[PDB]
Amino acid sequence: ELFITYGETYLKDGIFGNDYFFPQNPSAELIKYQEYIAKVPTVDNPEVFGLH
Amino acid sequence: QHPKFPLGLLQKTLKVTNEPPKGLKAGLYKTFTTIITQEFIDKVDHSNWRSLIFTICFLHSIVIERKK
Repeated sequence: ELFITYGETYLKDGIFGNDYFFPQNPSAELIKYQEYIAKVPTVDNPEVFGLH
Repeated sequence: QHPKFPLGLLQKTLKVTNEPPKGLKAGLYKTFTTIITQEFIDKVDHSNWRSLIFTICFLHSIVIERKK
């Protein structure tokens, strides 16, 4: 049920198309995905997982 | 990792390590260099299942790293 919960919170039960992931959201080009990775921080904080 | 492994070839070889990457961005980037450029480029839809790929990839990289 923990993993089912992760499914619930991340899938959302719908593809919104316009919303802010809790953690950004993409455009539709390949090297843009590479850049998307580039702007991600190196060390994150555990509230990204929901964890304290 | 078996000691009592004579070093005849350990003294003359090329050593490489391929345990999975540490950081969230590290694993995410690696995953974005496993199944790419024909999985990604074969779509016939930029809208829905592009988003599904991104969802599942992010899920993968999160649940793996949770164990830290």
